[PDB]
Amino acid sequence: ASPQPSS
Amino acid sequence: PGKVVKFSYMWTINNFSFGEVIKSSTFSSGANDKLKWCLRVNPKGLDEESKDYLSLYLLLVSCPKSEVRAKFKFSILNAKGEETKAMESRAYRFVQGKDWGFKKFIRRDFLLDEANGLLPDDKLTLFCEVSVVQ
Repeated sequence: ASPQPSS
Repeated sequence: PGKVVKFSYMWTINNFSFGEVIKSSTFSSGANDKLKWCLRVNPKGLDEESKDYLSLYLLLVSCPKSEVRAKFKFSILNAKGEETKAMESRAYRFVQGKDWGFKKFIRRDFLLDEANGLLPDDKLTLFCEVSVVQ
């Protein structure tokens, strides 16, 4: 549920 | 020069129900509008893990130096104008061309249920608030 990059 | 250090961006996607991406218009902050941002949405998910979700990311399109550190919050504005279904980031380190966000931001079946009031007139309105700390 933490932010992550899309790539 | 002065700097826009906090900003809130509101984006309405029409006819929503209609790994592929929709990108928002570019919006500016910082000194002399030199930080450039956009939202990226995957309406049908980033991948297999997130097939059932809309994915939502904040992308640093342009910046003058190496990096920007920023905190951010995404939410949906409902048929009444109220913020709902918020998710928020600490500050994250962005570099130009890189993004941060939520691959499982909201379930598609919830969003598409008219009972929830999240797609009035089949429009999705997203709201992104950003605070740039470096």
